[PDB]
Amino acid sequence: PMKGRFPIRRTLQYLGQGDVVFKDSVKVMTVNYNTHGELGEGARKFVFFNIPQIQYKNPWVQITMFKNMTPSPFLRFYLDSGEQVLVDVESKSNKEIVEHIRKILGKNEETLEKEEQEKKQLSHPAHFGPRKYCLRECMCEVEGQVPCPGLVPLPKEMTGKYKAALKAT
Amino acid sequence: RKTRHDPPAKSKAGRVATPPAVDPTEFFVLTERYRQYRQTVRALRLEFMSEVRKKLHEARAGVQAERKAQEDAAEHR
Amino acid sequence: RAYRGGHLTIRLALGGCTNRPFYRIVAAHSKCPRDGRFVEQLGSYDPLPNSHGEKLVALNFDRIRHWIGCGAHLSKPVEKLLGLSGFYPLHPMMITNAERLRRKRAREVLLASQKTD
Amino acid sequence: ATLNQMHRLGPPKHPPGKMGPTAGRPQLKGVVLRTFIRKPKKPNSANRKCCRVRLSTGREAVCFIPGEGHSLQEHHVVLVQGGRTQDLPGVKLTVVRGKYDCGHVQKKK
Amino acid sequence: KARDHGLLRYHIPQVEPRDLDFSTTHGAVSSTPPAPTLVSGDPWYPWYSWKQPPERELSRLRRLYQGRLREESGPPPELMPEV
Amino acid sequence: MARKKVRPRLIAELARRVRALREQRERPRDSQRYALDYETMMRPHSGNRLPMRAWADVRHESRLLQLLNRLPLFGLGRLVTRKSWLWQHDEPCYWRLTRVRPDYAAENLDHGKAWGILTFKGKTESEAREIEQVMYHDWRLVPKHEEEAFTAFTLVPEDTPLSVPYPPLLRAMILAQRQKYGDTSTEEPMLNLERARIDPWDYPAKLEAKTKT
Amino acid sequence: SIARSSVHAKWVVGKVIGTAMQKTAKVRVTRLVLDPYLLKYFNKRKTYFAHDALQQCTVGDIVLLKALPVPRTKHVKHELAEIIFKVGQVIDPVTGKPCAGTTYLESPISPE
RNA sequence: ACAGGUUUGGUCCUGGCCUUUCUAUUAAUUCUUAAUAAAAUUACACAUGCAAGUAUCCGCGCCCCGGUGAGAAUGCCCUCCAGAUCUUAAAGAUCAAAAGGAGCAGGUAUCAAGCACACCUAUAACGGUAGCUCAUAACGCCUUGCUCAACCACACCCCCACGGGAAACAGCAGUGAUAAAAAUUAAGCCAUGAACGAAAGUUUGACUAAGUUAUAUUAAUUAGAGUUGGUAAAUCUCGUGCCAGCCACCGCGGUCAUACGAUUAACCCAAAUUAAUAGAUCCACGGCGUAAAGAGUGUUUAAGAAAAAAAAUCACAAUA
Ligand code: FES
Ligand SMILES: [K+]
Ligand SMILES: [K+]
Ligand SMILES: [Mg+2]
Ligand SMILES: [Mg+2]
Ligand SMILES: [Mg+2]
Ligand SMILES: [Mg+2]
Ligand SMILES: [Mg+2]
Ligand SMILES: [Mg+2]
Ligand SMILES: [Mg+2]
Ligand SMILES: [Mg+2]
Ligand SMILES: [Mg+2]
Ligand SMILES: [Mg+2]
Ligand SMILES: [Mg+2]
Ligand SMILES: [Mg+2]
Ligand SMILES: [Mg+2]
Ligand SMILES: [Mg+2]
Ligand SMILES: [Mg+2]
Ligand SMILES: [Mg+2]
Ligand SMILES: [Mg+2]
Ligand SMILES: [Mg+2]
Ligand SMILES: [Mg+2]
Ligand SMILES: [Mg+2]
Ligand SMILES: [Mg+2]
Ligand SMILES: [Mg+2]
Ligand SMILES: [Mg+2]
Ligand SMILES: [Mg+2]
Ligand SMILES: [Mg+2]
Ligand SMILES: [Mg+2]
Ligand SMILES: [Mg+2]
Ligand SMILES: [Mg+2]
Ligand SMILES: [Mg+2]
Ligand SMILES: [Mg+2]
Ligand SMILES: [Mg+2]
Ligand SMILES: [Mg+2]
Ligand SMILES: [Mg+2]
Ligand SMILES: [Mg+2]
Ligand SMILES: [Mg+2]
Ligand SMILES: [Mg+2]
Ligand SMILES: [Mg+2]
Ligand SMILES: [Mg+2]
Ligand SMILES: [Mg+2]
Ligand SMILES: [Mg+2]
Ligand SMILES: [Mg+2]
Repeated sequence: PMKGRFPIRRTLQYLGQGDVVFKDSVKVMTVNYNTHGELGEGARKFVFFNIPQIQYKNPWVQITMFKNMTPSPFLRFYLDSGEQVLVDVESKSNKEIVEHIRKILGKNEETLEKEEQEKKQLSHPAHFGPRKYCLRECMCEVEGQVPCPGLVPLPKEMTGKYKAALKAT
Repeated sequence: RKTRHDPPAKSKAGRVATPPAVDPTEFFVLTERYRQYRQTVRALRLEFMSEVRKKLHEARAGVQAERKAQEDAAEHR
Repeated sequence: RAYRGGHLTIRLALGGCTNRPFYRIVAAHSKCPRDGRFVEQLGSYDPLPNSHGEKLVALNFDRIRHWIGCGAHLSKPVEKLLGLSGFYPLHPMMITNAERLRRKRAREVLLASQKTD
Repeated sequence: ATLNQMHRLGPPKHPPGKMGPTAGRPQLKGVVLRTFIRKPKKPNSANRKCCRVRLSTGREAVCFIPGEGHSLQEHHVVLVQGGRTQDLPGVKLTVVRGKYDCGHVQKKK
Repeated sequence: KARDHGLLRYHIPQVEPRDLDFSTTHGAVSSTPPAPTLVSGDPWYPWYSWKQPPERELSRLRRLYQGRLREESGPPPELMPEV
Repeated sequence: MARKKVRPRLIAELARRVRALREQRERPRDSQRYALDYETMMRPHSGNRLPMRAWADVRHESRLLQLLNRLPLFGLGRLVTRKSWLWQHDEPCYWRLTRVRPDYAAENLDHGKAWGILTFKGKTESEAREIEQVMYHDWRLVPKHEEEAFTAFTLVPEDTPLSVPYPPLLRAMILAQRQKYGDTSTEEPMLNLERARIDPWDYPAKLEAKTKT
Repeated sequence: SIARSSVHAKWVVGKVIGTAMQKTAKVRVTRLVLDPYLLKYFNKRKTYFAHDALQQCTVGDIVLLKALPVPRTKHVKHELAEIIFKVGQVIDPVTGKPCAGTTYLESPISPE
């Protein structure tokens, strides 16, 4: 990317390096911030940098912006059970907000690692089929077994043409 | 394969079936084996059925399930 | 595909090229084609012996009993295959074919000896 | 073209190719209607042996006979390709020699 | 072929051991106690062997399948000779 | 699934109503549906040919209604047996008729649907079930003086084993699991062959389905 | 305890467009969608119908919507929950004091 | 793209076309054998044979498999899921209609307005409100099966099929017509799959094993085709004389042609070679004084930016 103030933030790696996964009960995140004043530096930089990362890992979570409606910037979270979480940021920096959010509603490290561990067993190595879903496509791709007749022609004694000839004779 | 509405063939319209011959000694022994074979498999089938109920019940309202539910609720508060 | 009815069945799905059969132990709806969509693939069955003279069979025992527990029918060859492994008792037709082979072989031995003398 | 304008218009997509004189078919079969001679544009001057045939789609187009010498007459069946002759404007088909009623060029004897 | 005979050098990544715990105590690898029907030599199930049916049942089957009846056979041979 | 260009098809619903109305109005009667020619062994209505295993019984026996019409109240409370059970089962099997309604289409009144009480191998059920396989040419009627002879039954206890050994491979996993978890008992596992009782194939199935219980 | 809904959105926040119809407010929900080519997020606007029993909707408000367990028609599938920000009358959720943009209408450090 | 040929007397710049790479079909020339994969003109009309039976009568099954891409911007993903079926300890599972939506989804705005497309009360009437979709593309038009363990749709036609036209191979093989498109009117249920029977078992043009064809890949038994001015590997001797003819782009031939035709020699692929048509790929995160490009001007709506600092002007020919 050439255009833009920070073209690095518009690449796949930057969108993928942000690790903030909301719980299944989080649906709506509302962020209010001011475009003037030194107190809103943490909020504006959070919107300019971290929000694309948060949305990328949470495609089903609505994110809405509101500018210059409340003198004190804040974040509001709406849960599935109607619970409302209010986060107040007036001097916290860009990094502080992400760490604060990751603890109140983010998922634990043990939960994330065990989630993908259970996903691995879906692609069981012992299955056969297409390359997109299974490793091997046929039993002939296993050393020791009888190879595919296309590569190495089979012996005449096993060919069905020879088997039928002797039966009819 | 044929469909419901198509007419049947003409040559094979007179015959119905021709059952094969029955060996008296062999058939009775085979019938006895099937009766015991079906009974044994049925007990195994019901045994597996109860196993599924046990596994499903533990996943829904198992002791560990209550522990997990209370832990997240306690952490959230 | 939306079918009128049908029953869940564990069967063998053919594969491989000509003169080289290869069956996959799969569980699919009875009304779907042999190589059609399936729920879960259980194992595999190599019909041809390898250099060691072994016919490899793969079974997903914990998953196999799960589908049988929920009411899955079994075809003729899978029952014989399971009977050989010992998960199920020997099929009655497996034993009868064995007995027929002995009697035919006994007749063959007697027939050859009678002509010899 | 700023970011907003590029987003609105979407990525540029190559348009599909326009069908040629043969309507996308590699070869066509036609019936000879008239045989005449067409002359090229300068600085190339000659007497090019052309023909006017009606294709299987019903349209009537001008075609060209490659090689030296031909025995094509009216109401003959020939096969036409999709090649083009640079010297002759308008002509965009060539008869493939050796099929149906047109044979290969005859060696001098 | 040369790399398989060691005549040519090629990269050999370090590989971790296949199993985490090396225990032979489990019954999959250790010998299980013999079945009561295994030591005795009796077949695993009573119906595996051949039993002579009662003559009354044979008469009933002949009446039911009269006309299309086939020749009966006795007990199968215990061991099959080689041609 | 749906789209914004859905067209309100009406002929398909119109055909469904008429087709459903037609079959109800033109419902075939039991007499004409089961009328059979005794020479070609071909059903004129359905166009079906009976299997050769049933040719002998048709010409050498009569169905239920043929032996039931010549009775005062169509044999209410009578005992009806069937040739199929008699040939294969030494124990008496019979039906105690509760109600029967023949169809008036038949000129000879040889068709109809009947109910009864089931008595299989001396076991009597406490509910009435519709009689299955009425049209079969194998039914017989017991006499009044022989009613008590067949009614009397000698109860013989079952000698089948109540437990059988597990299959060999499946038996090993049972031992392996308890040994792994600490249960070191060497008692041989057994399979409870008590809940897997199988009725004989000749036992008639319930024609009526089962509602939610 | 079966009071679920078939829609993919349970709770949404949108801006009120108009209150022309009777006891129903048309709101505009905004969500961020990633453009596959530019890898940038742009707002996507969708219109939702919310049932207001008390007729408390004014054009320009921000309203939280709750999924309706049973649709009342082919379009109204959401019910109003609360008025997050009344137009022109905005109270700061932190200090609980009226405010007009950046300047506080009432000083929070003056209890009396 | 590692780029190359081509504007001009000539250089630089901008900007098209074409070459070089890979896959498929047909045709030309040529062709020895074996194996595997695949088999494709046509939703046009079809002779004949076959493709659903099983079973002690009841019953169950009978485009399920298979076939096709006509139709529809259809759809993909996803939420919910009645109902049918299987199993049984009546609560588990397989398939999933209808309905619904976070997002994604061909071309065209010279298709810009559609014209009832909304909602409330209670009723499931009546009455009341005057709204709804749309320049982030409504409403139209044109083209089209697909995002592939597979999915969606059609089953002679009148979107449907009471009815009517009318008398059906888009099941295998085969035939007519048509098209540049050319498999056997064959064998068996031995395996597997499906239907039925308690069961031995039966049926099965699905399939299995074969027949046919350089369509692709491999091995070997097999040798011809194209090209030789430049981009781009490679030639001489004759004939012809802007003539007959050649070229993918630039061009050649006007009595001394390495470009036409033939010959000698050479180059490059090889049981294939070359040509023709489609497809992969390819435009702008680049530009707007002179090149295609800042619209004659200002304000405002939709929308979007603010983030550090700082900013109400003014002798003079505005205008009416
Ligand atoms: S691909 Fe495995 S036998 Fe051919
Ligand atoms: K160029
Ligand atoms: K078969
Ligand atoms: Mg194959
Ligand atoms: Mg050319
Ligand atoms: Mg040129
Ligand atoms: Mg020819
Ligand atoms: Mg029938
Ligand atoms: Mg110039
Ligand atoms: Mg020049
Ligand atoms: Mg050809
Ligand atoms: Mg061949
Ligand atoms: Mg029966
Ligand atoms: Mg298909
Ligand atoms: Mg087509
Ligand atoms: Mg079409
Ligand atoms: Mg259309
Ligand atoms: Mg559905
Ligand atoms: Mg349900
Ligand atoms: Mg249910
Ligand atoms: Mg139709
Ligand atoms: Mg048909
Ligand atoms: Mg047709
Ligand atoms: Mg055909
Ligand atoms: Mg023909
Ligand atoms: Mg072809
Ligand atoms: Mg031909
Ligand atoms: Mg022939
Ligand atoms: Mg046949
Ligand atoms: Mg046979
Ligand atoms: Mg069979
Ligand atoms: Mg069965
Ligand atoms: Mg073949
Ligand atoms: Mg040559
Ligand atoms: Mg040439
Ligand atoms: Mg000369
Ligand atoms: Mg050249
Ligand atoms: Mg030459
Ligand atoms: Mg200009
Ligand atoms: Mg300019
Ligand atoms: Mg301008
Ligand atoms: Mg302007
Ligand atoms: Mg504004
Ligand atoms: Mg004036």
